[PDB]
Amino acid sequence: LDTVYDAIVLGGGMGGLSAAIYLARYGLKCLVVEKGRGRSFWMQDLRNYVGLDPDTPGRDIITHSTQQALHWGADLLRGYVEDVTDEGDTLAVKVKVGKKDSLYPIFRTKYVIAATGIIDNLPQLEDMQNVYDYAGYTLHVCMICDGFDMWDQKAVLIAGTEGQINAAFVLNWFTPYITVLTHGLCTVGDEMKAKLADHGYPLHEAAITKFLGEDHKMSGVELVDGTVMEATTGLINMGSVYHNHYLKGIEGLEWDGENLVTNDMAQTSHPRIFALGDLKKGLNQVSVAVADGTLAATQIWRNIRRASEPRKWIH
Amino acid sequence: TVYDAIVLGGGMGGLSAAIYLARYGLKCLVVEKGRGRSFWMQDLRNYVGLDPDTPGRDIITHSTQQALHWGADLLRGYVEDVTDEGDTLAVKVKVGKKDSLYPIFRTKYVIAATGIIDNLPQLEDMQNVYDYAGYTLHVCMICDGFDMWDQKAVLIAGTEGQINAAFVLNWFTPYITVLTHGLCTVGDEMKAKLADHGYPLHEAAITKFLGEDHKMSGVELVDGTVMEATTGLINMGSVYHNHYLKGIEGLEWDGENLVTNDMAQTSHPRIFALGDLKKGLNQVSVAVADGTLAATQIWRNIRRASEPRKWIH
Ligand SMILES: Cc1cc2nc3c(=O)[nH]c(=O)nc-3n(C[C@H](O)[C@H](O)[C@H](O)COP(=O)(O)OP(=O)(O)OC[C@H]3O[C@@H](n4cnc5c(N)ncnc54)[C@H](O)[C@@H]3O)c2cc1C
Ligand SMILES: Cc1cc2nc3c(=O)[nH]c(=O)nc-3n(C[C@H](O)[C@H](O)[C@H](O)COP(=O)(O)OP(=O)(O)OC[C@H]3O[C@@H](n4cnc5c(N)ncnc54)[C@H](O)[C@@H]3O)c2cc1C
Ligand SMILES: Cc1cc2nc3c(=O)[nH]c(=O)nc-3n(C[C@H](O)[C@H](O)[C@H](O)COP(=O)(O)OP(=O)(O)OC[C@H]3O[C@@H](n4cnc5c(N)ncnc54)[C@H](O)[C@@H]3O)c2cc1C
Ligand SMILES: Cc1cc2nc3c(=O)[nH]c(=O)nc-3n(C[C@H](O)[C@H](O)[C@H](O)COP(=O)(O)OP(=O)(O)OC[C@H]3O[C@@H](n4cnc5c(N)ncnc54)[C@H](O)[C@@H]3O)c2cc1C
Repeated sequence: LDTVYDAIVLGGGMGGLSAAIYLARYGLKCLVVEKGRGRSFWMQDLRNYVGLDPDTPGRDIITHSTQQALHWGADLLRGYVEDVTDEGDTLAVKVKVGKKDSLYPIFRTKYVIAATGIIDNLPQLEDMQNVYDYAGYTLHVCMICDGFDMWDQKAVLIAGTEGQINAAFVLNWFTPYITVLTHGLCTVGDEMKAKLADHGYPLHEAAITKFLGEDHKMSGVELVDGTVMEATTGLINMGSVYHNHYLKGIEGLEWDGENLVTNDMAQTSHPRIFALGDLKKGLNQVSVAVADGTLAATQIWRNIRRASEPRKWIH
Repeated sequence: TVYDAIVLGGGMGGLSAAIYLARYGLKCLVVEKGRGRSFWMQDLRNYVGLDPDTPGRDIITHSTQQALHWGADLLRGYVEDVTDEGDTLAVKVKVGKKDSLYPIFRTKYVIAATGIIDNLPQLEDMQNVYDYAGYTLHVCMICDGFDMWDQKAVLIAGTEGQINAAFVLNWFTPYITVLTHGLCTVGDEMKAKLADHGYPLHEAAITKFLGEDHKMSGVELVDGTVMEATTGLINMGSVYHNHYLKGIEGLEWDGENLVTNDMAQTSHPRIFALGDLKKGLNQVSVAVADGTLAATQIWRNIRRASEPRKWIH
């Protein structure tokens, strides 16, 4: 009944587990809520993170850091965050527990760390397994992450909107051999079609029917209109769904598009809510998310420490 | 002939920057002197993905190999000076310890990632300190506070500002004894505050750390004082490895730290600063992320000034 957590970490991914590790090692009472199978879970090769081999899967990191978090004293709840509500001095966090016959317990806490990230939109094919066979292997979702591994390859840019097609003029740094596929989504305007033609990047607007290859290595793409092309890699640039629905009930949050605006310690405009990694305005990388968790946990500790009574040595 | 970026220091922040720079297709040089602060870290306690007993030296070997794998160049040397040539910077490196040469490299950008090194109490034989420093004698409260919880500890602090750490360390344990190691006499006001909190104060120089297998058991002072303690925190300041910036104009400082923006960029346009050199928390995670942001800003600068790569048909 009375039990109030010092902080509840929403999402047990890269940024969340870092925050959880620090929170527990600051002697604070914290809870991690993880639904499972998040974005980092679909990462097959973490390419650019100090200390880890460049073929480490995200799932192995999640397993490692979850055990570490528990080892230091964090609590873990496997469930789905539904809503966060403001009770003034504390926040209330409702969690869906159980996929079938679910229970919706409510937890109270001094602080919330929003670390639930995003999930990339994928092209909808008749059988999504054809996409999963390559997505995260040779079909990439993050240019910073895998650009080097695409160098001078024949690539496809899968982009739904005119703003998403503009990535071709950054991706060309890594390879000029870009073919744009709209997957039959928004029609391309004349001004953009002329720019692509001026750069030499072919454009195909027919819906994609199948990705060709074997052993997770792309070899080509086929469209509904019979078009067939050769390509050994690609970039998905179709936007993302943001895992921030539980914040509907919170007032006073400041946004930059779909991203939360945070200060240097990853604090939102709401004094008791922090936001990490892919949810916040800034670069979307593992290293950046882990550091956000470090700073958020440290700011929370500083708040709680400075409001507590000094621990004196009684003689 | 001209590097896209030169990374000064091949530690936590520098090797991250080098990894990203190389994977951005940029020509970058890492200058590493060897045996830095992270080299003396025995257990990285709080870093996502790594076991909490991982030594810093093992990380350096791993990430240096990765940096080289992606195409970064490595020079084993000592950065001596950085000069501003306008469109580029010149970086002089001492190569060779006994018979040295001073080659000069030019670059569009410099990443200052040479960190700091903690001051240690000077004993007759420094090995007595090294036996415990980084094991049970800590230099970073955030790093090892949890591992000190409710233990009898010593705070080794030279100045009144350094003694003030006792009023943050008390969060982890109230059983703090302050040792000034005979460096600065403590004022009456601070003596009264320590007494009110119950933290004993000893001002005599330390002679020996007691214990076995890197596990502290006590401390002995020159005046014969002996005490029991299983851990401690060194708070005697640090030497900053930023001497090579003496000639540069337009840099902003906060104390000994360089002031940087969100992409770890210093007030000078072509100089970035990472990790322990910059104002902010001193952690591995923070340093690694700084290297990510610096490398990404440099790439954006160079990319946006380059000509688009077109597909010729
Ligand atoms: C590069 C990449 C590769 C991918 N590869 C694959 C793949 O190979 N196979 C695959 O399946 N997917 C893959 N995905 C993910 C896929 O695209 C979909 O996003 C995913 O299948 C959605 O899962 P879901 O429908 O369960 O949605 P979720 O949002 O995970 O769940 C939907 C609902 O389930 C309930 N729920 C979820 N978790 C819990 C819980 N712990 N407790 C209680 N209730 C819960 C909630 O009501 C929730 O709203 C990949 C994604 C990417 C970006
Ligand atoms: C294929 C692929 C490869 C990549 N490669 C790299 C790389 O090489 N280098 C790099 O820096 N970055 C890479 N990234 C991106 C990187 O994974 C993200 O930037 C990083 O994971 C962000 O961390 P985060 O903690 O913000 O989000 P995540 O790590 O995704 O963590 C969020 C967690 O929250 C959980 N969650 C979501 N909603 C709810 C809810 N309602 N309730 C409870 N839990 C919830 C999710 O299941 C997930 O586990 C890659 C991404 C992909 C898809
Ligand atoms: C917690 C902790 C534990 C420690 N434990 C130990 C220990 O167990 N053993 C130990 O020895 N030290 C240890 N140290 C480090 C110690 O305190 C001193 O900082 C160290 O001995 C200084 O080395 P140095 O005199 O070579 O100084 P440096 O600054 O490393 O070198 C001094 C000079 O050498 C030249 N030089 C250095 N490197 C190069 C190069 N690659 N090429 C050309 N010239 C170069 C330059 O002119 C430079 O100015 C520890 C430090 C800490 C914080
Ligand atoms: C004993 C100990 C335990 C620690 N434990 C933790 C922990 O558990 N968690 C945590 O987050 N942090 C810990 N830290 C702190 C952590 O090591 C630093 O925050 C981190 O190393 C900062 O990275 P950096 O790249 O800024 O500095 P460094 O990692 O020190 O990198 C700087 C590099 O520059 C080189 N260099 C210096 N001067 C020159 C020059 N003139 N020319 C060429 N090269 C030069 C150095 O040799 C070094 O390799 C610990 C520190 C110590 C001493």
